[PDB]
Amino acid sequence: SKTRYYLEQCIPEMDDLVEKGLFTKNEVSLIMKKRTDFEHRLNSRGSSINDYIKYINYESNVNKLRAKRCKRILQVKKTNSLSDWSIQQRIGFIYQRGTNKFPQDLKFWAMYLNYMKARGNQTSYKKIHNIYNQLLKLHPTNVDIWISCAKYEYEVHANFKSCRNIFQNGLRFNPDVPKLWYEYVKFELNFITKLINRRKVMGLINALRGDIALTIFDVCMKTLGKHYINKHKGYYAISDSKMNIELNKETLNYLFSESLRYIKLFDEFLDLERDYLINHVLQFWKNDMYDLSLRKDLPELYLKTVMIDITLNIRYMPVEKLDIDQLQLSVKKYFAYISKLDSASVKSLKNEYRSYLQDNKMNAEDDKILDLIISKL
Amino acid sequence: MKIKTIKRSADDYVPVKSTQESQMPRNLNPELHPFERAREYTKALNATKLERMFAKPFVGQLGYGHRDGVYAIAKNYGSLNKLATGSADGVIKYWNMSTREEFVSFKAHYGLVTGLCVTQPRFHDKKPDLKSQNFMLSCSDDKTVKLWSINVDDYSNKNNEEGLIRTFDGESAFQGIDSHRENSTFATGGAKIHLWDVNRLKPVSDLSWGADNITSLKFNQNETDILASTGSDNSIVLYDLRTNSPTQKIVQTMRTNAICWNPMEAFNFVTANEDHNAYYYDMRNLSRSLNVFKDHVSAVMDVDFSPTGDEIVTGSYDKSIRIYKTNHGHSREIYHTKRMQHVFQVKYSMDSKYIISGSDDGNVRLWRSKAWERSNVKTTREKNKLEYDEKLKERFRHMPEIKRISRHRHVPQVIKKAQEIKNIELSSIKRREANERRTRKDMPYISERKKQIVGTVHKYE
Amino acid sequence: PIEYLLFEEPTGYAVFKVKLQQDDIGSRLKEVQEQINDFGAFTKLIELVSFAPFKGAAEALENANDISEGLVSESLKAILDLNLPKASSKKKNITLAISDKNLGPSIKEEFPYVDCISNELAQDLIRGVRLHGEKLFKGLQSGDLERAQLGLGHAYSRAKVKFSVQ
Amino acid sequence: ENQNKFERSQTKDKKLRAGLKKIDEQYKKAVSSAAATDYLLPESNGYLEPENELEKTFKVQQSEIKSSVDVSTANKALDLSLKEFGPYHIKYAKNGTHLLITGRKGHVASMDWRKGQLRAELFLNETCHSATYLQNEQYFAVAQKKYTFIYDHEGTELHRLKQHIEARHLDFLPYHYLLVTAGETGWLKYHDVSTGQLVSELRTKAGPTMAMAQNPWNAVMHLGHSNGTVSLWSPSMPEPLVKLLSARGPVNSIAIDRSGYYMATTGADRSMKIWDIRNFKQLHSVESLPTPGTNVSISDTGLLALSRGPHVTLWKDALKLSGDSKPCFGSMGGNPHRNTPYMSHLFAGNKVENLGFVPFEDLLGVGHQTGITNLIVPGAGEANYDALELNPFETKKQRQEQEVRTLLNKLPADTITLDPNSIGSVDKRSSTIRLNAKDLRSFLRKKTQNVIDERKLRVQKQLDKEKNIRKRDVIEEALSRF
Amino acid sequence: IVQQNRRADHLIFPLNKPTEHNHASAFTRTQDVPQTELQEKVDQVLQESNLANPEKDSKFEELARTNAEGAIIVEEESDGEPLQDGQNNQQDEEAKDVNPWLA
RNA sequence: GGAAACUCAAAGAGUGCUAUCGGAGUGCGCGAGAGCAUUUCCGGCAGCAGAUCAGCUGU
Repeated sequence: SKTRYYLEQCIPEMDDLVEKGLFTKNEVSLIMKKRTDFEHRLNSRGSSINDYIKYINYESNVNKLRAKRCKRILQVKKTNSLSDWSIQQRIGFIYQRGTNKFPQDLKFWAMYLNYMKARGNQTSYKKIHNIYNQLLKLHPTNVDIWISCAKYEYEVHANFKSCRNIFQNGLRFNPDVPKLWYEYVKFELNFITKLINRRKVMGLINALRGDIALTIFDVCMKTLGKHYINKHKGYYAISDSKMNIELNKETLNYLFSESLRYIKLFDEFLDLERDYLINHVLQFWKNDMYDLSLRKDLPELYLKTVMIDITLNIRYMPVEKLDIDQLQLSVKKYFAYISKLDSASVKSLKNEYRSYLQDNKMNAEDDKILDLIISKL
Repeated sequence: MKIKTIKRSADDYVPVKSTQESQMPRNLNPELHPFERAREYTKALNATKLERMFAKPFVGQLGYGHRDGVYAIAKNYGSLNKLATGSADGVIKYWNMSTREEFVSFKAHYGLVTGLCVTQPRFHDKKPDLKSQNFMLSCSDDKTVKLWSINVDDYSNKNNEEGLIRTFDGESAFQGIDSHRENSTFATGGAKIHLWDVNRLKPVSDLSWGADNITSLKFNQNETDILASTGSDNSIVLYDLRTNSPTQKIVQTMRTNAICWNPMEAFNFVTANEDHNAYYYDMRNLSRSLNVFKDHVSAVMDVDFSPTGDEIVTGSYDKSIRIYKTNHGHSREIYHTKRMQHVFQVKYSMDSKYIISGSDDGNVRLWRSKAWERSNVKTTREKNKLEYDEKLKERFRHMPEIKRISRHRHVPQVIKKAQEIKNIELSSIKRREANERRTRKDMPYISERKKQIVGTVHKYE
Repeated sequence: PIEYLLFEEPTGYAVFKVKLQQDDIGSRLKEVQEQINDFGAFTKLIELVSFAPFKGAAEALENANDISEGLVSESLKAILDLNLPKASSKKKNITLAISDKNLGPSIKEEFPYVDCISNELAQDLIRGVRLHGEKLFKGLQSGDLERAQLGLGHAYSRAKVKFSVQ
Repeated sequence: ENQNKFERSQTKDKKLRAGLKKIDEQYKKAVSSAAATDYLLPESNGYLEPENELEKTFKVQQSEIKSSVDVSTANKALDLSLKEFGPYHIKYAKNGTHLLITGRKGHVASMDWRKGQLRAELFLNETCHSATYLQNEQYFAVAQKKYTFIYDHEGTELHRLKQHIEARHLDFLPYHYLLVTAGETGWLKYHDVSTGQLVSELRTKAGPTMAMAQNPWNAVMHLGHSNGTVSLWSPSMPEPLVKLLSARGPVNSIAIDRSGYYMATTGADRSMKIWDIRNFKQLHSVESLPTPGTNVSISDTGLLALSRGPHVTLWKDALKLSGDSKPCFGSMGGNPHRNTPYMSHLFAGNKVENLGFVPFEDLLGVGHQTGITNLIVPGAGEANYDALELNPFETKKQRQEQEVRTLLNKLPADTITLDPNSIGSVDKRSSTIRLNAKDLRSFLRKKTQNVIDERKLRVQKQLDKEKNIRKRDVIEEALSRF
Repeated sequence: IVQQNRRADHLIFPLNKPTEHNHASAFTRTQDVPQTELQEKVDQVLQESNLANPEKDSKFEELARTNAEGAIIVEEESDGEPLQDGQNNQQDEEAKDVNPWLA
């Protein structure tokens, strides 16, 4: 057998564990017969990850009990012997064996990764890189793997070159999820904000705009459009004019539903040239794709683009007198678009009136003005 | 009063479910395991009987053989399953031994082919394209040494220059070659040994002692710049290309046919000559053949070391091949078949498990070296059983009945009768030597390991 | 020298590390070429180390068309760039046991440090992994092979015929 | 700490010095890494301790030990009381699973006892002396009236034996598949139960065999005659291999420890002897026991048991080399340096017929007139069996696997000397300095053969004469040289 | 070297230093050229303004009352916004300084 | 004679089931270790202190 071999390999830790008096022979034979039964259950014919989990629970609890009897009997923390790292070495062996014998359960993979991230003070990040790279190899599709240990590599070690490297590798591996693109934009903005805060810390002790996020936004837009189209039309390129045009309208709808989420959790981020990259988004959504949709379908979408382009300024201030001061720009563009629209003019009027109602003295008189007087007086 | 009694408890011994494996509880007491030595003895005897039951050494031919018996075989050294055979009516062939077929054939020369070897020949005006085509060169007795390419699908990198890359031509005839495995140099033998490289049509150097022909050569396998040869002055010569000169010369009592270096010692070689024993020399003290493998009945036509560095394959002029170990001096075991005659070239493969023998009937047969170890990848308990009972046979090989089971073969009747009369002749001549030593007083106890040397230039240092 | 293997499958691309080696010289023997047939010895010989499924149906058809003309594509190049190590020039260059000599030069063009190989050893190793099929993949998928290959076959046939569906 | 149990009891050439250092280092490492297994041994043995001075260990009976013992062992404590056939007799199997009982009238029952699975009962009408299993549940032999029978597992009479003219002492040598018979005629015969062949017929020449035991450690057979001679035999020599003078008169019982070191022997002159075997030293005698103890047996831990007919007396740890562990019968004068009975049981009026310790549980089976009784004894069973040879949790598959493996590893019958470590040596021609040859018309054919033979004789004589030649007053001094 | 090659007890025949290279991790770009169009565009943006540890060390080569409690948020901000290689070199340099001043 | 297989035993075939000192430093190997091995921080102790870890205080 090999169960005899694993049990015989775990004997010197109990040897010095009885040689130092913190475990007598009766209870160490008790834990050894319990580990014998657990290990045969582990190396059965058709075992289970539940068996791996509860054997790991047994080893962690006997490690906690060994530390407790060490701080109670010998009154020292580290016994500088074989008795200390042996249980963590065995837990590492059990997690490696479980990830070899059962590689499809991310609950067990995540328990291994959390245990190793906790024991990073004793065994450093090379084992983290090894088991995470083999996890990436065995599951390239599941984007939460890339997102999780990119968060690890950014929040525990903060190595931005390798972080952007694994985001670009995962984005090459599956450029048809929205979540990976959007959280790559989120990480890229976190890096650019930390860099500008480094520059501000330099200025405190006394070029690099959002073009990275805008280029990956553009590649996000065209690639998610193409792969949404290929998620539809499964095997045969559907060939009739109205069906092709209506599916182009459908992917325009889904793509703009992604772009508005970009605008949402960028407006939550802003702290930067926010109007610059928001106007880059809206210049792209002025220069449309497959249909040039301003006079074509989705006129409510065209109204929402006009509404964002008008209300670009108003979304930032609690001191609304500055909004009234610069509102000549907003109402000037508003008149420039009311002069172009007719019933979308009416819906845009209701939208701008609701925005000013959500908003609410010399400028409130001179530079609607009824609400400006009602908020000034 | 405190009592207790053992508790079987029927759960840590028989399982809870059905599918998991029951316990094998274990107590290593010499009380509970009484007969140690007799039981492992009987396991050794069953090991010997099962080895004789599975002693099935022959694995296959390859192709339909050549025309008229091989006379040169060259294994390559980078790859495993590629092997060149040159045979008598000027026919060289380059076998893929995996499917056991030939890549290409060539009418290579007119007369007898004499020796071939493969090279990865680094030209200077060309990249070595040695991952898509493979190069072998062959010398015959009609004064030509041809170097050939071979198209080979070992890889699939590319997509045409099939044969006869060039032809070195010599003054006299040629008797053998081998290629220096570094820097694209190769040496030949003929009237006198010559050293070419593949950027010249003329010989770069000439390296004889005197005007005496040279039957065979061999380079090293490491410390590559020295080499050895054998000429029909019954002589072993060494040479060193770093000094670019011959360096020492011994003369034995009969002509050495085939020499072969050791690919793990780098200063030991075996030497196969016409008296029926392969000597095994140390280089830096050539006064004593530090072993002599002494079991044939006829001329010892070829030898080679296995690349593991301890087994010798030999093939005799009588129709038999033998495998020796280095550390013993007698035969481990013997192959033979009715349909092979006069095995002229034997070579270990680089896998160190398969010996390629080439007879004079035309075929290039193959054999397993260990005649019972199979080639499949085995499960770990089976590998444990095989290595354990093999270690038992190795530990108990001196017991008389498992010795008389592990020793005997079906040696063919020719070899058995002729070895029997050779044995009674040797016993008779030892008896007459004992009578003569009973009389005389100045008679040296002549050592068997120095019996065959009858002269050494650079006598002693 | 066969240490990585590439298999293509109608749910996704697989790459297998070759743990130990096959017997090269005796590779026509009965006791070797029954080991490919049985399962208890093939997983001693080949383990799964990467399996990336193309998930789009049309992207599966496009990968199948690019393989069927013998050309690299995005997902194949992606997983080879991920899995294949940079064997540095001191040691060697890495080897890769692929199924066809038409595909061979098109990965040797793109990756320099890889070296494709298809002799009969790669042929019957890929034959063994094709025979054992799903039982190698140990659950890293969602969907069996035969219905997916039925759909992919019908699509590849219609894309070859360019059959008018009007 | 435990390496005495696991122990197995200056040169010129440098490579041989290194090889000797390697092999005795490997010996030391393998003995230590075998001795470090009893940490992983599955359970611990049992004991009853006095824990006071008034609480003696032999004022404890079956009622209180069965009260404070486990339910499973208490239900193992059987009593298969049968009355219509005679004074019964026990033999447990080699592993502790099956039981074989034998009445002196006609009864032979082979049965599981921890399960109620009576698998071969057979009555007869002739006096069945003793019985024993062969290898398994499968075949069991009974020493009947005047022919020994062997039987299949359900009860079909497999074989009468044409030999074994009678039999009253019969058992088995397990690894060799041997059946050993000693009878009332002066014989001891070996019959292999695999090939079916008889192996030897050793004429005893010392009267009828009064008792017999088996050594487990070297498979020699220990006869005990009416001369007081304990002889040890094996089928190598037709003579007895050694003899001993144990008691005076006849010896009624003899029992060997499973480690082969110790021999208990009880005679008919109210005497017991304890013997070493590997040194043949009489360790200590025991006199003054009231009746001659008819049957002694010995546990797997050193806890022997006399059986004096009505009494059964178990002594713990009475096999040391000291003069303290001499088994006595009563603490007199305030002497804690004695060895009282570790425990004892007293049956009513029925003479105990034979003992036998259950192999891998804590109980001593004893058979008497009215049947069977097991006695719960805490230290008298080996706790931790080794599953590669003996196994109380068999199945059909592993039972057949152990059958085929032991039939493949049948040790041949010659290989049982006095010491089975002696098959690896050189054959008494040692030459520690080994001389390796380095440091020293049909009448007419017969007549010429005689001529050549006479010449060979003369050459031999002349060479020996030359070898002996090479290895070897005033007036007579003047009158020398003539 | 052949003499201690015949004194060893087990010879595992990969004798020389074999091909033992770590696999291509996802953190390291293998052939150091942009493969995809995203790598193309992001590197042709980041050709000009990148913190390739020079500006990181120049702006983190700073770090007493500030050591005790005066800069209890400024030192936290500096050690938080320190990058990976700058933080590793800072840890090594401060550990060597504490090794010099505390033995 | 039909057989309930749920009493049990001995066996025969077919099917499915597994692998082979601790983190750095330091003389070190071509962004880099798969190892050679320690008196270098060490794995001695508690306290400030950002939430069981990053900077320090002695020892």
